[PDB]
Amino acid sequence: APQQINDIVHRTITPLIEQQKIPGMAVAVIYQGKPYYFTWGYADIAKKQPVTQQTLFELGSVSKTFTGVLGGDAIARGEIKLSDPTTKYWPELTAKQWNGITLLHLATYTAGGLPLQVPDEVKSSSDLLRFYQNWQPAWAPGTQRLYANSSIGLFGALAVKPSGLSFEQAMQTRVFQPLKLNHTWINVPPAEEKNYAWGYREGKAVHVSPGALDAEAYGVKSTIEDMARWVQSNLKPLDINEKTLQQGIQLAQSRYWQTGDMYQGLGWEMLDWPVNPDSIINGSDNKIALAARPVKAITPPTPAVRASWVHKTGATGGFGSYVAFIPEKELGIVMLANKNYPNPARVDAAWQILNALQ
Ligand SMILES: O=C(O)[C@@H]1CCCC[C@@H]1c1n[nH]c(=S)[nH]1
Ligand SMILES: O=C(O)[C@@H]1CCCC[C@@H]1c1n[nH]c(=S)[nH]1
Repeated sequence: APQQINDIVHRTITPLIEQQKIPGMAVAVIYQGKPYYFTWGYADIAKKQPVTQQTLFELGSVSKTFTGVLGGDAIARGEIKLSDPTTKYWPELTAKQWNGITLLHLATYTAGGLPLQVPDEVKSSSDLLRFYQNWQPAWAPGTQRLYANSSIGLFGALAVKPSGLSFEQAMQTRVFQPLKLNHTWINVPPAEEKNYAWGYREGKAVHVSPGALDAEAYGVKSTIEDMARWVQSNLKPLDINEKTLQQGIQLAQSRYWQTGDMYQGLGWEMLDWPVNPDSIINGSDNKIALAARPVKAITPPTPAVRASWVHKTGATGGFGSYVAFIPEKELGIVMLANKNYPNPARVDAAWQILNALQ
């Protein structure tokens, strides 16, 4: 890499790893559309396995960007519409609170207070139907945003229904394969387990637990190389040869709602560039990011604005990730770690790096 990228990356990440006691880390910078990789520390402490460009990390909620793009692709295919009622795709959802709740609402966390977490007790499709039927909204549809795995998780599950494919098969065939993300998995195969990093929580080695709607909301594992490729595809969707996927990426970066200075897309969240770093850094803290906030509808939604800071934080019990890019500048970053450390520390590191290279 050029010495400039090398120096800002190392001057930013070394202190971060030290301060946050991160066991292992991988970073990709996309600069003028080209990837540069960096690795530190351990994928497995006990077995002394280093982090490499082939190490798989749990993306956690960064998975929602894939779910948003898969959904966008389904729209482009004419299989679903964001304006469709939820009940169109799940007829057994007959409780009257679901009247007026559309796939847009589910995708953008504005259904009216669907919970952050699907309860642990909810396993089967039966359990799930019962859970959503009994769910009582706090607000009317399209009035407040409350970030929720049970919202976009349901979107993902319903969005692939017309295709006839499982969510995994839909994602593999329609997103991972076309984009050559050949080391990106919802379920890590035995052949790839050698590369699967351990997560670390209070010093214990942990992997993500199975849960309802896990694949759709937080279930993707990937390498720094594939994630750089994911950023490149979202930076430059017009280079993608599959028409519906190209279109779906653009729909995921459309601005559907505004709260404060952030805009909600499908998975992705966006701010106008130039951004105020205090807004993204402080905004990434869960005191704001998980808070219930009123939303203003963008009527109709704004197509993907090139002059945007487009990003997503993501965590599991043992992992902490961040992706951010600025289409206007052919510039982006992926930060993958096997500890869940505070979001603002991630966004601060990212902004220092990208601001320096912009
Ligand atoms: O990925 C995130 O950051 C989410 C936000 C908080 C609750 C649900 C998710 C979560 N992932 N890992 C843990 S712990 N929680
Ligand atoms: O347990 C949590 O805090 C989270 C539950 C929702 C997102 C995924 C996280 C997770 N599950 N198992 C491991 S490790 N992390």
